[PDB]
Amino acid sequence: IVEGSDAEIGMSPWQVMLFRKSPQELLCGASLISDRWVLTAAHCLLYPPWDKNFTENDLLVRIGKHSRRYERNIEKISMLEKIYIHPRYNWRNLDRDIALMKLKPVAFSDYIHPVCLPDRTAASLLQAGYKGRVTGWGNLKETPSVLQVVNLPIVERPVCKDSTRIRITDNMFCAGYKPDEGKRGDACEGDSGGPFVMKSPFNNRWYQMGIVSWGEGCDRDGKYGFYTHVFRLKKWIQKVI
Amino acid sequence: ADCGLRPLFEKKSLEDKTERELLESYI
Ligand SMILES: O=C(CNS(=O)(=O)C1CCCCC1)N[C@H](CCNc1cc[nH+]cc1)C(=O)N1CCCCC1
Repeated sequence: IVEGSDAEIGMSPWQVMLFRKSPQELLCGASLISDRWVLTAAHCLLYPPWDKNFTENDLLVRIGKHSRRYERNIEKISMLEKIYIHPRYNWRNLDRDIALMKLKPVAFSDYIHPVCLPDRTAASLLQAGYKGRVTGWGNLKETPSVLQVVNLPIVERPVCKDSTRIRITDNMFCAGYKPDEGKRGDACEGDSGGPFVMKSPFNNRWYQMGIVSWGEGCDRDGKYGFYTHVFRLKKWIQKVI
Repeated sequence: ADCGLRPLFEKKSLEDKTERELLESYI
């Protein structure tokens, strides 16, 4: 994450990191939405132009981690039972870039806790200017030891569309500071799949509003990061769960 | 059904450093 900061211990209990069995390598980030389901970005498992096609038997997850240091008696490993990519995943603008990985149930802890999925919250929290939080162990620059967090304000549809040449669909949204906003920050490579959360001032709960999908460069003036609009795809998630 | 409620924070009536920023953005 560019211009981010160190996450405190137990700041994101739903934070999950996706690993590949062999070669054992960190692929993406993900969120724990329940004791047996993990949410991640579609391109983390499937992306044809890069001969990328992973399945439940080629991956594994690790929950409750702060540093990339064996957090003894805290972190938990798990194998996937099945994977589910959205039937209409347009990998040829990453439209509907979302997937669900089914785990045996993980034991909750002070460091392992599920995030809430948005409810018709969405209508209130999804407004330009409102800030959300991004987390990940991705690249600090375009070209870390511990988890990174960065609060970013959501940008309005027109600004998002004007900042790129990729056909922006309604199943996504951009976020980030404008070139004259003062502050900087943005997700980057490796942060793919990471959660975009917001704290509901109504019931004091954290809701995952989006998923890290794509972005031109990292923290470039004029550019903003695009996240999967979770709420809109909730129907699918509900059906497959 | 206690999703979103972080044990080390919400459950313990505690808040993280950058948490307030988000709430202030909600106005
Ligand atoms: O997204 C890109 C590049 N964007 S892109 O080439 O213009 C292109 C990506 C496919 C969909 C249409 C836009 N690369 C990412 C890097 C990590 N994602 C970021 C998130 C936020 N901030 C900056 C970057 C990447 O590695 N991917 C490769 C596989 C396809 C998309 C994600």
